[PDB]
Amino acid sequence: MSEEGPQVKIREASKDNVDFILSNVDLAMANSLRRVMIAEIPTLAIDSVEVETNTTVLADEFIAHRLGLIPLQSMDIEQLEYSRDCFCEDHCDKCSVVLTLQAFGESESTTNVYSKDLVIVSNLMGRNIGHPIIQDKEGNGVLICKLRKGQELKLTCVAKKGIAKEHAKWGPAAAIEFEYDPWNKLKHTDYWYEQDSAKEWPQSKNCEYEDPPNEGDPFDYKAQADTFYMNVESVGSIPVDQVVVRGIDTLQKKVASILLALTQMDQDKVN
Amino acid sequence: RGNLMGKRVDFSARTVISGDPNLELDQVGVPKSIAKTLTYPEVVTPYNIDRLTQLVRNGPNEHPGAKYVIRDSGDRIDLRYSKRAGDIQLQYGWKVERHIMDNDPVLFNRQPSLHKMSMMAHRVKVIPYSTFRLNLSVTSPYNADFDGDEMNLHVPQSEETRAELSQLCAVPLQIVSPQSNKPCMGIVQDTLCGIRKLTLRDTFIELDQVLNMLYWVPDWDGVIPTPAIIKPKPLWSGKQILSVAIPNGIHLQRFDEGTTLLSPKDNGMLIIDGQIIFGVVEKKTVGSSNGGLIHVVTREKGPQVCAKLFGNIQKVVNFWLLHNGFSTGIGDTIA
Amino acid sequence: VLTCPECKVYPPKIVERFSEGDVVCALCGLVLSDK
Amino acid sequence: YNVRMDTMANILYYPQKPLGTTRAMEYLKFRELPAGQNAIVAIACYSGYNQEDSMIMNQSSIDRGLFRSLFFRSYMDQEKKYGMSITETFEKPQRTNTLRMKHGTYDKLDDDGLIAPGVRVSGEDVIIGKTTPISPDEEELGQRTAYHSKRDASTPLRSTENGIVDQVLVTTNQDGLKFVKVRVRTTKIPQIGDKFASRHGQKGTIGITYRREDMPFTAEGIVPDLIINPHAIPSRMTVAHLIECLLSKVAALSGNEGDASPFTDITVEGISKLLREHGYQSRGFEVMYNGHTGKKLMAQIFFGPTYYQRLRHMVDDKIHARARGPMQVLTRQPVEGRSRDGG
Amino acid sequence: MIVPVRCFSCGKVVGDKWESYLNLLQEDELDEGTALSRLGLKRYCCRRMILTHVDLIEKFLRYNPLEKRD
Amino acid sequence: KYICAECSSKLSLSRTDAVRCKDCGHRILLKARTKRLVQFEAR
Amino acid sequence: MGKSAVIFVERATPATLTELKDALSNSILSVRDPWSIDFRTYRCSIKNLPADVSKLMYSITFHHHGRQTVLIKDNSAMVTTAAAADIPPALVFNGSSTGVPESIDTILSSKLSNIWMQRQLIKGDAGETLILDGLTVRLVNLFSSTGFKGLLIELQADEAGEFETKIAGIEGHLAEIRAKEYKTSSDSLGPDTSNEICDLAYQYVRALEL
Amino acid sequence: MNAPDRFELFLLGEGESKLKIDPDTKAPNAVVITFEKEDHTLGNLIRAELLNDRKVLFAAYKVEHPFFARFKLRIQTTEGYDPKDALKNACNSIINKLGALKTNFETEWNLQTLAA
Amino acid sequence: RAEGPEELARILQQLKLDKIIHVLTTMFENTWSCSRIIKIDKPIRT
Amino acid sequence: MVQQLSLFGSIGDDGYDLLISTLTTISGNPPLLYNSLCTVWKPNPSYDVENVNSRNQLVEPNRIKLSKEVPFSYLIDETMMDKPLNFRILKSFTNDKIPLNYAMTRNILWSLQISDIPAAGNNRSVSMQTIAETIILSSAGKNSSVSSLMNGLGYVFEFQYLTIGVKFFMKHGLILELQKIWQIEEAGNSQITSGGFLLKAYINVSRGTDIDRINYTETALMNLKKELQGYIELSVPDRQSMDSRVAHGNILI
Repeated sequence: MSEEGPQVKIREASKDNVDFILSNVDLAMANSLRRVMIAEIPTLAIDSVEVETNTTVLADEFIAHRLGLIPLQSMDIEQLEYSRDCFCEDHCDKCSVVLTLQAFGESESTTNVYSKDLVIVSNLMGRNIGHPIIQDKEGNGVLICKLRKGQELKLTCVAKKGIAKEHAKWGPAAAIEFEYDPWNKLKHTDYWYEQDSAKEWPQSKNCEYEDPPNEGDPFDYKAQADTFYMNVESVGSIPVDQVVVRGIDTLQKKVASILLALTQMDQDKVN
Repeated sequence: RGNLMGKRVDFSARTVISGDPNLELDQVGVPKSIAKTLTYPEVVTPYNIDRLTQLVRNGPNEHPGAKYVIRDSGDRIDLRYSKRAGDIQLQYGWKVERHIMDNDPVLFNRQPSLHKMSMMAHRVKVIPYSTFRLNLSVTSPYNADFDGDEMNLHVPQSEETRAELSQLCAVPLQIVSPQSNKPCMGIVQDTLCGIRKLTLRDTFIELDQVLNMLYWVPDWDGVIPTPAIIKPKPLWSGKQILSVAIPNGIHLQRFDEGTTLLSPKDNGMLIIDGQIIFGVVEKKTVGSSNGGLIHVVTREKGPQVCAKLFGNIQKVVNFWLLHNGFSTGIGDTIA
Repeated sequence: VLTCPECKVYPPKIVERFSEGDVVCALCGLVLSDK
Repeated sequence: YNVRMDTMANILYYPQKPLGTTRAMEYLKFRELPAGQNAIVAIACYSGYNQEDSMIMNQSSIDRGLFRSLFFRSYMDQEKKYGMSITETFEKPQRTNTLRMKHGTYDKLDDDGLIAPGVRVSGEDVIIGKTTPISPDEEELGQRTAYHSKRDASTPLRSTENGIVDQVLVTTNQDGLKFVKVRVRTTKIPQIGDKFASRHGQKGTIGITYRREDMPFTAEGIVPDLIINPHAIPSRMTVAHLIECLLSKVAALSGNEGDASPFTDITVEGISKLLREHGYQSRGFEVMYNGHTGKKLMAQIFFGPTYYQRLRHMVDDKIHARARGPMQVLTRQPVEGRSRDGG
Repeated sequence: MIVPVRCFSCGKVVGDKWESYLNLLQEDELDEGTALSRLGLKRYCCRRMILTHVDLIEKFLRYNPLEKRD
Repeated sequence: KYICAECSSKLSLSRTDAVRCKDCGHRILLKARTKRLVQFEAR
Repeated sequence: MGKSAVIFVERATPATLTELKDALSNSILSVRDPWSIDFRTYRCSIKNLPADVSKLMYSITFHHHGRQTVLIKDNSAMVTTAAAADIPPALVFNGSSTGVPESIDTILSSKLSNIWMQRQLIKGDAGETLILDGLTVRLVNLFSSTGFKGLLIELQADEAGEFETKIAGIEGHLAEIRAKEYKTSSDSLGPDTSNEICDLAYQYVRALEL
Repeated sequence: MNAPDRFELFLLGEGESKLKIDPDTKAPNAVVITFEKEDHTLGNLIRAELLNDRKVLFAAYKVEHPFFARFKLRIQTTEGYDPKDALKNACNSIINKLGALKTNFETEWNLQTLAA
Repeated sequence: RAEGPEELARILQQLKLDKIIHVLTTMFENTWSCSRIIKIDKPIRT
Repeated sequence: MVQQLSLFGSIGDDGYDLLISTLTTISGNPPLLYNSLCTVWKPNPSYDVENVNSRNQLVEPNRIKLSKEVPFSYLIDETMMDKPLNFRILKSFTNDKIPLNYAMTRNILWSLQISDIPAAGNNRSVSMQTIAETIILSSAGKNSSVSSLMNGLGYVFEFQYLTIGVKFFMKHGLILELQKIWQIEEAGNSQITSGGFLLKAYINVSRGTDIDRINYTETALMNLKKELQGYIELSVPDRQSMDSRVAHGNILI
């Protein structure tokens, strides 16, 4: 086992949540890891809509914005290309996905337009991608709109590849909890009290994983932050372990890009 | 009273304001489109014909660029319709009506203009979005806040006019007001709330933060102050880091109620050759008061040095306060 | 009658820029009448 | 609001009924047609971009649809009947037999002279085609040619308005003349320079927007939808803002409407007791970490939901610039009016 | 106005749960807090999304875009 | 093409025909959306 | 007659170039000056086109071969120069040329911009060239607008007798470094007419296509 | 509207160098390195790693305005040692640490799946 | 273009050294494949 | 790309011989024979270029010139090998007939060149024109030919002509040309410059921004013109005649 490197202890896992401890690591590294896990992991989402028939009570960009946030399966996103790089005109077969939506309110009672009715008509080339993410029991997923008697909606959707640094729709992580030093041994926070600070502030669940300090011990002025407690939840598109692994990979690639540029510049200086 | 004493004018804009702590004291953020609409007639000379040629080639739909070309004879060519963005050859004495570029003087005011200090000059910086930007210390002479106020921008169109705006009406030259012979600007609001929490005897700083703070001061000389507690752990006191912003050669003495030459309440202020000996800094020191730090700095060094001082102090104290934190709640009104 | 003194093309092609208070020939870009 | 062709109209995408409601609201029907949203607010100092009534906002929140409003506008026109002959006609003008045509694109007009619903109009385009017959004895001092038998009377859009035509209506007035009404739609999104207000006289403008990474966070991964400055509390003595924050937080954590009517028995200590049942510091403080470096913050932060309303003043309707342009007939000085690009 | 698909604060998705949330309120006759916690809404921001929603889509739907009076 | 305002009947009107509905006889007539969807770029 | 081949690796790593440089270090005889290459694609902006007429035009700029541009369309090549030292003296003498021409890329992107518009640009800078026994190998990292794209290898030899063996050897050398997805090409544009730089540009186009 | 495009946060413009190195004129063996299209995520990590080298004297970074994605780094090292070499060592150490972290997480996740 | 007496002495020492190196390298090549690529960080102890 | 500063004129063939001698008296150099062949190509009308920004006029369509040198073995008939290859052969080139016919030029199918209308204003003493130039070295492929190349770009053939004349090189890079132009069609060959020689004196400037050099060039050209006063009148041609855009058709010949 790699005893010279960062250590990890998973305590809990599921389809959505991973709950773990990260030890023997700096604070800067853990912070950068969480920043990348939230902001810089690609995913597949709807990026353009064109509408044929709209006899609803809502607007057009309203429904466009509603569609732009629906989650879709993006496990194999490494085999697509940024549409600004593909040589195709407009959208490719290798640099986009295409879906169609059609609905009509034939019945007297109002009819809901969910996200289970998005149908893919492009060619996937045997890649696991484009499927809508469904997490409810009934399987309907995100409800999109509402229809009455004699109302129809027809439109076509183009979904592309990007990151969360340009829109919140491509983000695969909902919210990640990041804690450390629940006993305030390092004196990083200073408490606010009325009578007794030790009682007004509740205790974190994490206190059980460290030993309380003793009043006879002088302030330890040599310690550093080393143990962090994280919890990560996914929107649903990517598996959560893949979220963590891809965050690490993206950080590695960024540092490697820095290294390559530095080597190139050193070769230039040689000239 | 409506067409001969005051009248509508050209080359002007009007927009809401906002606050920017990263801008210098005498610098204003101008939106991109407002910079694309107003112009300036620069004269083609041997020193600028290359940049001016590239500007004409750029066209009117790109910043920087140009919008019209005036010949020697008074004829004016619209660059948009004339395909000759890549064709017109410029000569000596022609004029290019170019966009407004960084470090162009402008006049800036708020209505009603009750006194002299409500109409001041600024240097432009082209920014995105639709608001104007101001340093948070000029909002006192303007009597302006950021809940919906709109101010007016006027552009000079010559060299004599530009020199007048740069040597007479500049913000640095309007600090000691002549109505009550005392400073009209100072550290205000949350920078003032922070520069006091920093200089208590309680506040000590580790190594990394001292390094970042010393980098933030743009006038640093690369020397790391020797700490005050060398052993058993190197630490820095807030007074020590804040002394870096203050120039060298500044001396200040202030004795408050019941303060001796060894202050037990940490009252008064002693500054010897740029170093804070003892004393917390607060409204009586870095505010708009007589005999404070701002007044002595202006009367000893000059307006430009005090203008630098405003931004040095703001940068250091805001960087520290970003990591300290501050709030207020209902628990502070309970007894 | 308003004609460009450099293109010398009849009938003259002219566009009025109302938002700038100008009259501009659509070929050489020359400004004919202002305000 | 769907039918009515009002001169102007604003609509909010998602309205939320407040968490703290007075008992009287049940008669003004404010829980049926609200006028704001519950925004998580953290009262703090953070980077110095919210001083003197400015505020800082979370950009991911903006992107997900918070405070996004539809905008609706309308225009009208009708054929005028001078004397006994109809002096105005609704037909697409042609450059062969027309003079004083406008620089706008006539291409989007149909054969009827009226644009059709669903076309992205833009600056200075025309949506109604109106032609005026002119008597032969009327000549524009030599401007008119032999074949210019008609004049243009079209109505271009306002110079800045952009969007999608939403409806077109054709009717007749009392005199039997034709009558056309056009309604146009647009979408407005908050940005640096807008205007927001709470229910206690505390209003401000957006001064900068941050993304979820630079936002300070709590140990539970919660992020403030906006951040205001605490230098606004003392001189205004708006203790009701703080009490509303506390009670709304307790109601959100609990799940029931919290009374806030005047002259009643609710006290601050009671709601603080009800707060500690859930597991938070009683005076509403919380521990928050820095967004950039990830450290702890020395001072705790007052944190909780509130109610905010998006006011009527947008920076897009106040911005104006002018280099040159039209003058006045009599005094020959730059005209008055922003929509008429004046000085 | 139909329920927001996502939470404005923590990025979570609440759009699909509205239909099932309405079920617990009258079929099971539960209170609002327990019903909100029954669907995994634990941060109070998601509870804010679901709890304070005014569903205006059932009023426009009894209506047409043609002929409102005043 | 056009459409009625009460019954939304499908009607076609010339440049000289009276602005009325044939079945209900009302004086309020609405247009019809562009049948051919047209793509655009917001600039 | 010299022969050339081009191999493009799409799934390469940033350090793969160093790995292949060291794995061949036993046979490396010498090293020479670095090189660069540019690769543009231009698109046709006219819609009234026949079905059989192609829409793209690939421009490849060689920096080491004396600053020369090659335009490729439908297996048709065109070679343009821009240096004053490459001008045939007859054109200078008779007056058919002013003597200081411009690159064809400026012409396409300045004067004919209403027929052709740029669509992408792929660049390669600071490549390394190594002399092995009767062989010259050039390596470079390809950078698009977004970032790193892949690895490019071009091989040139003077004697065409054992070219295939050398290609197989280099393929095996890549094989031990576990670079298994690589696309190679050594085709010739014209069986009867042999121009070296045109064939090199065609091989580049065939390797770099998606 | 004056809102700049978002893709200017992660796509370099043409003619843009991802790194720019400039000698510092005040302190010997000091360099200022400008990074483009980057934010605190990278600068904090690199500075925290550069603070572990016993031959590195000074290492500090800043992001002057939160509108533009770029930041400055400043390095000063001991005599007979190049700041670029220090940067290279820091990047190598960071990469090794991240690789070890990834291997550990994969091992733990697979063990949990076996225990799942 | 040399500037210092120490520089001149170093230049002459290098002249003798690389003259000998060239002589022996020519001797080897006229009979042997040298390597002009390998650079060792630390000189080999004598 | 160059700024070409030019002056024009014409002469009758009667004085031709005399003129030549005078030039050698001034320059100190002998004339050198030359020839060329130019083909003009225009954008294809079958393709609708909607990309011309009609509301802004960012650009207008223009015509492309392809030039090549042709050996004299195609221009000398069976009666002329006896005479040496010098300038005097031009004295026999007065007939509208010429050995090079349409079929040979069709069999031929370089320097690519584009230009713009000269600079406006009436304060210009010499014709200043902007030229963008490139060179085609070779080609390959299944349809390697100039015609196929220009059809690939989107251009089609319009006409062609043949220039024959003499060149004089003077100091400061000044070039003086005496030309005779033969238009060529399947119908036959017609000499437009009938019974005369077209005279053109010009200089090239590499960078248009440098203005000291341009002033020097204008000084040299006006000094040359003032030297030839009384013999030949060198004049600035019509600005509207040197316009080569497709929308309007005329050709200075």
